[PDB]
Amino acid sequence: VVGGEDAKPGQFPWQVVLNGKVDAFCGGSIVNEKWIVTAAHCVETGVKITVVAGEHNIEETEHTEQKRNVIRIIPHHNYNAAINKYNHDIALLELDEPLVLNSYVTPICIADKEYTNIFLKFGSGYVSGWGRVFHKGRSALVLQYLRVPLVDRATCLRSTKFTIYNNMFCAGFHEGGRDSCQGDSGGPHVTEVEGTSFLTGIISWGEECAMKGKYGIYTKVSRYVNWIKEKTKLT
Amino acid sequence: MTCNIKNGRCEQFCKNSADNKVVCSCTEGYRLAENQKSCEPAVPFPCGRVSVSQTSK
Ligand SMILES: NC(=[NH2+])c1ccc(N)cc1
Ligand SMILES: [Ca+2]
Repeated sequence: VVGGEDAKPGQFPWQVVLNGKVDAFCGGSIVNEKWIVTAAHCVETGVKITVVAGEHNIEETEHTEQKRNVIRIIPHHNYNAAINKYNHDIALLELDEPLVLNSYVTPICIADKEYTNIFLKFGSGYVSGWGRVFHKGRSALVLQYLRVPLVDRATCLRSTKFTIYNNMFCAGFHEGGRDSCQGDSGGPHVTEVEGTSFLTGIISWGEECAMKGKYGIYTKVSRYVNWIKEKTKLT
Repeated sequence: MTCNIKNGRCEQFCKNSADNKVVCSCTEGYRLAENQKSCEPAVPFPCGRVSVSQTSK
């Protein structure tokens, strides 16, 4: 997150970071004790993914941390990195042992397909992660967050020469300087509804970071609410 | 009441199923109090909420 601010511990309980070939290479969100939501392109075959919940300073030991191993990956069935790697960019991760919920480890709310889309329309969303704090720079030791206004569908489609499918959306600023960046994707884009946050998107991709004229593409979670609710439901 | 009128006064979700009646509902980890519109936590830590002091004071 470029142009962001330091989150206070426990401010985004649902936030998790993914570690594999590289530490904090992607973010995620807690659906429940056993499931994480993230981007499909964050899961490259072979790499063993490690999930840490209750994370704040990626370098130190706050004692709120919780490590878990992934025993299953379920990328959305329409996802196909061969044709395109950012279309249907959403995946599920089953943890080996259930997380213990507390003030630092809390799931995000997933609403109806219809409300999810209404809350997205409120205009403002919160984005957070331990990604680059400057285009092509260092990552964040401490979790960063940033509020991003929704961008006009017409504007969004005109900002890139790449195809923006109705499965994705734009958010960010016309000015630039403030955007999400690499290392953040897989992370949440939440909307707060009277003190209760709901997942309204997933940090996916972009072109450079915080550069004026270009935005960040996020996965429109509303088109996936059901698939999530289905495969994450506990038994 | 039209469930479209101010969400039917439902804190979270509103509907109309049988006799097109404005029914309210909450999300997992919440249950509808007798106030019949507001949602109340039905778990120690429901979803989407902050429960750690943002201040030391
Ligand atoms: N917002 C962005 N420019 C962006 C976000 C994620 C990412 N991996 C790359 C670029
Ligand atoms: Ca730590």
